[PDB]
Amino acid sequence: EAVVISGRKLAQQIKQEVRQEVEEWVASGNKRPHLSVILVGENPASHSYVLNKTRAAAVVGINSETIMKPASISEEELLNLINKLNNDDNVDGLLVQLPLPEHIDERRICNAVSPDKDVDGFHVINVGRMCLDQYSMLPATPWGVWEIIKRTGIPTLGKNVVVAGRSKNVGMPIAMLLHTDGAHERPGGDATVTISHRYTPKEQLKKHTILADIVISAAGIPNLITADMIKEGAAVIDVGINRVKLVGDVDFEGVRQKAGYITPVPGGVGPMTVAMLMKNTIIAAKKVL
Amino acid sequence: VVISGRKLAQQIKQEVRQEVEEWVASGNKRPHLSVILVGENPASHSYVLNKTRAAAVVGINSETIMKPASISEEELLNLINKLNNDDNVDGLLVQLPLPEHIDERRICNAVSPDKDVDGFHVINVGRMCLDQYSMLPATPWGVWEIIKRTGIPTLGKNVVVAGRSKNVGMPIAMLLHTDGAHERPGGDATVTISHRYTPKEQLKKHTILADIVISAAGIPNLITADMIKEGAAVIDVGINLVGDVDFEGVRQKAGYITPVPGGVGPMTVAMLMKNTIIAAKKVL
Ligand SMILES: NC(=O)c1ccc[n+]([C@@H]2O[C@H](COP(=O)([O-])OP(=O)(O)OC[C@H]3O[C@@H](n4cnc5c(N)ncnc54)[C@H](O)[C@@H]3O)[C@@H](O)[C@H]2O)c1
Ligand SMILES: NC(=O)c1ccc[n+]([C@@H]2O[C@H](COP(=O)([O-])OP(=O)(O)OC[C@H]3O[C@@H](n4cnc5c(N)ncnc54)[C@H](O)[C@@H]3O)[C@@H](O)[C@H]2O)c1
Ligand SMILES: Nc1nc(N)c(NC(=O)Nc2ccc(C(=O)N[C@@H](CCC(=O)O)C(=O)O)cc2Cl)c(=O)[nH]1
Ligand SMILES: Nc1nc(N)c(NC(=O)Nc2ccc(C(=O)N[C@@H](CCC(=O)O)C(=O)O)cc2Cl)c(=O)[nH]1
Repeated sequence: EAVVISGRKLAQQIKQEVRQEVEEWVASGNKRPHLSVILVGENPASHSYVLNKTRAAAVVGINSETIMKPASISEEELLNLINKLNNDDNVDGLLVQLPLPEHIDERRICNAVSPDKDVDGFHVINVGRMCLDQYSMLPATPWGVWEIIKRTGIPTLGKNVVVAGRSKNVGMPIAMLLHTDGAHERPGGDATVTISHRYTPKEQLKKHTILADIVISAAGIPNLITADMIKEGAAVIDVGINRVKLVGDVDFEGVRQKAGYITPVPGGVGPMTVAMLMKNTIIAAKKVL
Repeated sequence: VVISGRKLAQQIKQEVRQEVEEWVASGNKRPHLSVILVGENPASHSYVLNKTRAAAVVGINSETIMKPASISEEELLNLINKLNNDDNVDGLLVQLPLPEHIDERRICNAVSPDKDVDGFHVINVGRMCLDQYSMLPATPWGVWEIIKRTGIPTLGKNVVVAGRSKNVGMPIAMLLHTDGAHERPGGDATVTISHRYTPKEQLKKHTILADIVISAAGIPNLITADMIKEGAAVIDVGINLVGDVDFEGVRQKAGYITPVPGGVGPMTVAMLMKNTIIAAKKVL
């Protein structure tokens, strides 16, 4: 039977590490870190996720605020608020929760966040630097996926990995992190990585997953990964959060009988996203990059 | 089938020449490409001369600025900055590899992004990885053009890329797997990235499934006929006289194959001409 990896337990540990780092930072005479989150509209999942982020901020001793705005806000109004926060020296980290309304360009918004406060790692320079394996602010969900694998001791060098999903904020960075050189400035996982997406035929997906030592599903499709697609002992990491009750992309009970490792939904990658954001916020407050 | 890289590059260069003539006939400045060349790498000199020959034939003015390998990083940076501010210069590229004492990423980032016809500037790398309009690196774009103009489908197909280098293998994988509907369209293929830590047996287990194998590793005979699915397309990006592919053997198994020389090589030069007219038009 498969080890269920508790993302909540891993994330709680990581937050204790950040809390100690923040306390030593403040005891050293530096200002306490402050995270600003901009929430637009009333997407219920977004409100939940931001509450988890502000909760975690309090846990690790980082000050925070959520600024909520109606979905009817204009792009220029969002850009003025972002510029205000860019110029407020008390704000160390700034993020705009996604998705945004159709009349607001996410890329222009993400690029307006000052790169030193870009705790999401969504600024184009951070994206470019990450794709060149340079030191960068790593996006929270891909980094939490990598940390799950690393802290569980699951090997990646020379191994076969399939990522289902190519979204720019989740699936593409996960594939970048896992396939790149371990020796570069920002090390990668040195895996052989297959990127699948909405136009991969289900039979070809299975033909690649059955070879995989790690399967990482970030598609948002319930029961996309089933026990027959997984080789025995493989690690399966479920990034999907599908409202159907919340399920992942993985047939949890089915794959649990064949995988070596498996993360649950909820309580797997989600809390890890929040913990890695805390790590990015103390990194931003320290002006390391 | 043996795809002629020379013939496709000829058509692309004719398209650029017509685009350049129309642009000049409408009263605009004639585009100008500046190439900086460091040292005496015989392949680099050969490649740069190919680039400047193609520029002339498509109506793009050019100059190669050659410096000794003993040049220092700050002196290369000075030359780049003067060229960045010379309004006659539309495109600027520094031929790689540079001498070991020069940081290539610092050099690539010093070229103004609007003149960065290589697409090596971090902002151009980032825009490419986000599927935004960008100057595409010429060799990866040449690979994609070979595939598209030969009419070889990508959407839903299995593609293996052998190599992960930031200038060639990674942009190739990026172009091929991404969404046809985005600003800069992609191939919508299922892409496997292999590299120097992919065991040989694992490479074959993936190529054997591939409708398109793209080899960009620089290893002679890395791709042999047993690894190839019958009827698949094999694109040899490696340059060794010989490519990465065992050309003679794979010729009998593949439905399409690309020779070395005269394959991807001339397409790289052709795609640079496209980027140069794009740069002159200041569309980005
Ligand atoms: N911390 C977390 O757990 C976390 C963080 C972010 C997102 N997510 C979840 O990830 C899922 C998607 O996230 P996103 O923001 O990347 O979504 P998105 O809608 O932007 O991307 C979905 C991706 O899935 C791919 N896909 C669709 N059908 C597929 C198929 N049949 N096979 C393979 N790939 C297929 C698409 O092509 C696309 O790349 C959702 O469940 C979302 O909640 C979870
Ligand atoms: N630079 C160009 O514009 C250009 C243009 C046309 C062709 N090429 C050719 O293609 C190559 C381009 O890559 P580069 O010059 O950046 O090379 P590089 O030395 O930076 O790396 C080549 C890649 O090959 C991979 N690789 C090594 N051994 C492998 C193996 N056994 N199996 C699978 N992958 C393996 C490596 O991990 C690496 O990603 C060159 O060697 C050249 O021959 C280059
Ligand atoms: N700017 C920006 N915009 C974004 N959208 C993101 N992504 C993001 O926040 N992801 C995210 C974060 C936390 C959770 C979480 O707490 N999950 C719990 C269940 C809670 C529940 O479902 O109620 C669980 O998994 O157990 C889940 C997700 Cl998807 C970002 O990082 N930056
Ligand atoms: N800044 C920067 N630096 C770089 N090094 C590159 N890459 C690059 O120039 N590649 C490149 C370009 C042309 C050829 C070519 O003409 N090939 C002929 C054979 C000619 C012969 O062998 O003499 C053939 O294959 O038929 C071959 C290659 Cl590898 C770049 O794009 N930008």
